[PDB]
Amino acid sequence: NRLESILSRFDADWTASDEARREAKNDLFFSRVSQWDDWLSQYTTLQYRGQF
Amino acid sequence: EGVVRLTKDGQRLRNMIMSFNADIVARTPKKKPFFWPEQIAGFEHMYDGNDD
Repeated sequence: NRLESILSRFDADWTASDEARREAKNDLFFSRVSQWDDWLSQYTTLQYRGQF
Repeated sequence: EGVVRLTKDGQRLRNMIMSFNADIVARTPKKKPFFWPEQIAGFEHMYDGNDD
């Protein structure tokens, strides 16, 4: 049906450009939110992390 | 974001370093000679600071 074909095309396009998407999202986060990309180390231990 | 958001870390570190150095300037004992109490027994008034 139409639903299966649309989802197959979307999945192919999403998987083909996964790595570029992730890298661009990291660039946006790095240049807009913070340069300390620590998903972990949020309760590990509180150490100084400068933003220069 | 404006212009003062991204300089906060460096400015805070500058303020902290200046405060620490001011503490060093104020609370550090100055340079005075090390004397045994028997080395200057009876000569205490000579090292007061007068030029007599």
